[PDB]
Amino acid sequence: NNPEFLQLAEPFWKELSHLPSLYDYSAYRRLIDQYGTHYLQSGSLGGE
Amino acid sequence: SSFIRIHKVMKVLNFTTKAKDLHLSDVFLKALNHLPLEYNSALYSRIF
Amino acid sequence: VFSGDGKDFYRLSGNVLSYTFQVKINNDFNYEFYNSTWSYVKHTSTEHT
Amino acid sequence: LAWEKGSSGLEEKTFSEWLESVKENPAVIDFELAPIVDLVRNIPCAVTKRNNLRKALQEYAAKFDPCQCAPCPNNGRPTLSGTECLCVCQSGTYGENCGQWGCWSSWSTCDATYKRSRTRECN
Amino acid sequence: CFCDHYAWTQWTSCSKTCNSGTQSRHRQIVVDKYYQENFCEQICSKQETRECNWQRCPINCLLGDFGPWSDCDPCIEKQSKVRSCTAPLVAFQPCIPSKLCKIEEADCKNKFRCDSGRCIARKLECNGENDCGDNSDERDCGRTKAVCTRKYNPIPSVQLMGNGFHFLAGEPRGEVLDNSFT
Amino acid sequence: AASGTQNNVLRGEPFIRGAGFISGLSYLELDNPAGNKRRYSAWAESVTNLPQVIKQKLTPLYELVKEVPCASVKKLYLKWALEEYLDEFDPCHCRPCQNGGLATVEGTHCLCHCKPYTFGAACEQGVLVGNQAGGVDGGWSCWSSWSPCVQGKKTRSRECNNPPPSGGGRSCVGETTESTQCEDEELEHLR
Ligand SMILES: *[C@@H]1O[C@H](CO)[C@@H](O[C@@H]2O[C@H](CO)[C@@H](O)[C@H](O)[C@H]2NC(C)=O)[C@H](O)[C@H]1NC(C)=O
Repeated sequence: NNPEFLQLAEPFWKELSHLPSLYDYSAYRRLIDQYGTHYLQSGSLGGE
Repeated sequence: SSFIRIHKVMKVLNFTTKAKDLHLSDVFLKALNHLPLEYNSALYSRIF
Repeated sequence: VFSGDGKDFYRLSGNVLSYTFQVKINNDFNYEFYNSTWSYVKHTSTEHT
Repeated sequence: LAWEKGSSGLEEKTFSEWLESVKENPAVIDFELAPIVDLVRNIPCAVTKRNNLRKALQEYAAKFDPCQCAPCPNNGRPTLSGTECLCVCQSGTYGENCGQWGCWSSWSTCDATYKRSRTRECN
Repeated sequence: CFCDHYAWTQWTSCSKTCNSGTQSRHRQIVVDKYYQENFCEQICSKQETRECNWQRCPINCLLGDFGPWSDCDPCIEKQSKVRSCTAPLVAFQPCIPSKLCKIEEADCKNKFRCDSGRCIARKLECNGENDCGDNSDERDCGRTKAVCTRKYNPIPSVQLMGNGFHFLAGEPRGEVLDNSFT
Repeated sequence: AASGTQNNVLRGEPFIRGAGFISGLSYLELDNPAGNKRRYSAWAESVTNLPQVIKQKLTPLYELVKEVPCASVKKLYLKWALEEYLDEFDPCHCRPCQNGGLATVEGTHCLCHCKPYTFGAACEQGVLVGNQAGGVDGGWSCWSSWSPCVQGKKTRSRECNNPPPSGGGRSCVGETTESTQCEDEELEHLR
């Protein structure tokens, strides 16, 4: 279930809290690089 | 030259859900309580 | 969650909405076989006396 | 069995093992349906949010319909999942993208009587 | 005969982009002595045709402009904004609620209230079975009545009998009904 | 005079993705093209006993910002940062690769991921076997300057560019222009 109070991870929540209030692309770039661009919505675990 | 194909289906055990007094799950009833009182198509489409 | 294609029992979570035990698998086979051959023979003879 | 399919020759040895495996774990094939709005019955305010859910389902069906998706090559049934339309391939068809009802019409003006109509086309 | 003496030409361009394509190649046949003196005409294929880009032409996912802001009276100050792809379908933002949460009450009247929110009958309490889902009913039961003599295994593939079905998506849904409650 | 030339350039690169049982079917390659049946069943069981997380569906990551200090402001700024990240290293900047190669951006360097049965600097050598229809497909150009928010709409208007459809392939699929509602500090940042 995507819409809920999903328990965030310690590093993810910590980095999101350490983000500055004012728009700063520096930390935003590093967080996007470390954590990615998208999260899981649906999909099986089919092999290949 | 040749080519053959087959298809088969299995009629394995039935399933019959009880008509009334069905016991809902934890996460469903939890999400079903966060719904707004006033009508809101957007937030209602989420649980859909 | 009961035993599905695994051990005796697993444990789900509140954040996870579903665990499913339906089996589906796809396969493919595209075999190709070629073999060419060449055989040319030429002979000539000329004798004059 | 899926791996042995490369040399099938109408094999039947592993068929019994596959039958046993399906007996151990089947998959949903056929089923009857019923509206999910009838499942919310034991909440504090049942009727209110039940009618709200019925209205939400009506508006969602008005928003998303299988007719919106493009047709399929060979009698396929297109399904809408998110923002993409996938064709359900029937027996005898393959590929990544493999009569059907059309889109509903707009709700006519509410007449003097209760009677209000909506029409779908089998095109 | 040696049909490979006249090598196949390169496959031509696909006849159409996405709908349906046709491409063909032909033998580079020259009428020499080897061709006529070996009956190479009647036995060697002179063309090979195959399809290309057999998929469909899916239209581009086209969304619409946003609609007017919707008034909010929920217990959580969030407002909806719906529009008709990679952009989100509906994006919700914090709202300015003219009225906060209300109509708060206890759902259970003649039954037991589990701390997780589930409302089960009081008969299901102190029976040696987790009925609330978080072992709330059997928290501090001094004595329990054995409802089943021996621990039995559950039905296989029983969770698939509780999942919801989204008719539009072709993949039924996540879990909605509980199949562990007895 | 007798002259003879022999050349047997046979190669392979299986993609088998169970951690331990990977080596078996992949190393069975020597003189055994077809994989063993029992080894295949063992690998199937192993890959059942260990996940294969690939083949996913995605959703915007910035939506997970729900209950944090300065939640909505950080969410909007992460939206802007994700847009800037997406359009800063979009592979559109990279030049088109030969033989239908696919280009990527790793930092500040373009890498032409070669199609199967190809290699080289820009996927130019190794044209022995194509096994496809052929041609040169189309590629979308880089997004132009963003709209000045006259009425909220967008004016990126992605158009064709230096890699046009020439070898008879299909054009680049996608919209021509985009349109949305400009933020303008998101209605002065939510009232
Ligand atoms: C190459 O040509 C041969 C024809 O001689 C094809 O298969 C042969 O089949 C006979 C049948 O008894 C075997 O004795 C030979 O050993 C086979 N050839 C070889 C090279 O083993 C074969 O399919 C053709 N194509 C290839 C080898 O790729």
